[PDB]
Amino acid sequence: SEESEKLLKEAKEEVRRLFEEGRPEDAARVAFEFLQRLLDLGDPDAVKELLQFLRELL
Repeated sequence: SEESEKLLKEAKEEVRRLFEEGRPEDAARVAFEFLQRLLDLGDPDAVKELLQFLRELL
C-alpha cells in the first residue's frame, strides 16, 4: 500500500547512493534486505519494480 510505496522509493535512493559512493557489496546487501521486506509485505509488484530499477543502474 502506502508503506510498500514509501519503502520502495527508499530502497531505490539508498541502493543508488551506496552504488555511487563505492561499496558494490554493501549496496547489494541493502537491496537484498529491502527485497525481502517488500516480499513479506505481499507486494510482488514492488519487488518486480525494485529489481528492474537495479538492473538498469548496473
